[PDB]
Amino acid sequence: GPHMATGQDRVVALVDMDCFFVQVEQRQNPHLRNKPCAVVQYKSWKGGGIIAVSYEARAFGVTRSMWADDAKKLCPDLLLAQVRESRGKANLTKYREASVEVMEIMSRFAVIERASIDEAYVDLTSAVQERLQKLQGQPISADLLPSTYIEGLPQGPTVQKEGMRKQGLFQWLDSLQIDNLTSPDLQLTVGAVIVEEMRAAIERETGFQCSAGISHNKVLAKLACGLNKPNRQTLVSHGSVPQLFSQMPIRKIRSLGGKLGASVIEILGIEYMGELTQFTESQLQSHFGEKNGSWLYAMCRGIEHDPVKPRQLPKTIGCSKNFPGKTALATREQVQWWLLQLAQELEERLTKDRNDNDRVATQLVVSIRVQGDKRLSSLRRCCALTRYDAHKMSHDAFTVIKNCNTSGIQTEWSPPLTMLFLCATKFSAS
DNA sequence: ATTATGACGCT
DNA sequence: AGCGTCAT
Ligand SMILES: Nc1nc2c(ncn2[C@H]2C[C@H](O)[C@@H](COP(=O)(O)OP(=O)(O)OP(=O)(O)O)O2)c(=O)[nH]1
Ligand SMILES: [Ca+2]
Ligand SMILES: [Mn+2]
Ligand SMILES: [Mn+2]
Repeated sequence: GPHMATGQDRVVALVDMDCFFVQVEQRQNPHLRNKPCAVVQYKSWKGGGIIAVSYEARAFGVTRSMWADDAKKLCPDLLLAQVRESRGKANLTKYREASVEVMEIMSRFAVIERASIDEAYVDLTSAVQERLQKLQGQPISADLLPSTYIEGLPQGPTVQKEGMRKQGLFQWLDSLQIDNLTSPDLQLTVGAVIVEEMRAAIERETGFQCSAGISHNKVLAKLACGLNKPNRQTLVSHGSVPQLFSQMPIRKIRSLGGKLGASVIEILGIEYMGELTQFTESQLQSHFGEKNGSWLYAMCRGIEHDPVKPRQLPKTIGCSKNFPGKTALATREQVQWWLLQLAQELEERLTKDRNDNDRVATQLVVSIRVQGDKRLSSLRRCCALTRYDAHKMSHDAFTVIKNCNTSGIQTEWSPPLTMLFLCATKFSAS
C-alpha cells in the first residue's frame, strides 16, 4: 500500500551506440555508409570472424559470431572492414578512442558509468529536477521527443511506424500531470527530453548514432534501450512493467541469460519474467540464494537498486589472444615471443593511460588456456606490476606460468597453449 | 577454429 | 587470491 516502495526514486538512462565498430569504420570510410557491412577480425580462417553488423546487413541474417564466408552466402554484397592488426594480433585502439569521444560528451550532461566500450548508464535524477524547475510547469511538447517511443502505447482506441510512435507519444503526454514535480512519469519524460539532447550532441559532435532507454533503474533502462533500435530511444514507465513482463522471456533480462536464468525456468517451471511475482521473497531466496532471491523478487516488479557508479574509465587494461587448433604454442620460444607481443601492446596502452588519466596499475594478471580444457581460462596468476616495461612484464608472466609446462624437454611446451592473456589491474592515483 | 575484452560474484 | 559467470 502506502509504505510499499515502488522503485521510482531515480531516473536512469542507458545509452548504447548502434553497431558501434561498424559506425566507426563508416565514419572513416564513406564508401561503407548506408550499406550492408560488417567488421571482422582476421581473414585467413573462413574469411574472419564478424564482431559487428550494420542494420542493413542484419536484414539478410548476418550476425556477430558468424564467419565472413558464411555471411557472404547470406549477403553476397556485404562489405567488410577489418580490425587493425599490430604485433600479430587484433588491436582495438581505434574503437577505444572513439568510445572515449562519446563518453566525454555524455559526461557533460551527467555523471556516467561506463558499462562497455559502447554503452554507459546515466543517473539523470538531479538533471531532471533542475530541468523541471527551469520549466516552471509548462507541459512537454512532443517536438522535444522526436525519436522517443513510449513502451506499451498506443493502447485501445495507424499503418506506418512513425505514426504509431507519435500516437503512443500523444497518449502518454495527454495523460501527464505536469503540475506535480514529484510525479515519476513526468520525471521519466523530462529524462527522455534530456536524453534526446544528449543523443543529438553525440551525433552532431562524432557522427555516431545511438539508441537509449529511460526508466527508473539500470535493468529497465537497458531493456528499454533494446526495444526500438536503431537510432531511437524508449521510455519504460513503472506502470508499463506488468504487461511488458507478462510475455518477457526470463533470459532477456540482464544477468539472466545464462545458467541462473535457465535454473529459474527449470526449478520454477515458468517462462516469463512476470510469472516470478507469484513466489515469495523467501521462496526465491531458497532456490537462488539470498542475494539473487531478493533481486528477483524486486526485479519482477520493476524494482532494482544497483547504483549508477561514477566511473568513466575501465578498471582493467588487458591484452589477449587465442591460438586455436594447430596454431597453439608448443615451444618455449613461441610462448616467450607472444608474451612479449602482448606485453608490448599492454605497455603502450598503459603508458597512454597513465598520461591521460593520472593513474598507475599495480598488479599484473597472467591467464592461459591449455589444449583440451574447455574452460575459458585454465590458470590465472597475479604478480606485481612495478614498471611499465614490456620485457619485464613478459619475463614476469613467463615466470608465473612456467610451472605449467609439463614437458621434460626444456624447449618444448606441452600441453600446447591455446590462449594467452595479460591484464593490468589495481590502479592507484599518480 | 569464434575472438577480444571487461565487470562482478563466490569462497 | 584464484575461479566462475555473464556480457557479446
Ligand atoms: N572483439 C570483440 N568485440 C566485440 C564482441 N562483441 C561485440 N564486440 C564489439 C563490437 C560492437 O560494435 C561493440 C558494441 O557491442 P554491442 O553488443 O552493443 O553491439 P553493436 O553496438 O555492434 O550493435 P547494437 O546496435 O548495439 O545492437 O562491441 C566480441 O565478441 N569481440
Ligand atoms: Ca551497441
Ligand atoms: Mn553495447
Ligand atoms: Mn550487439
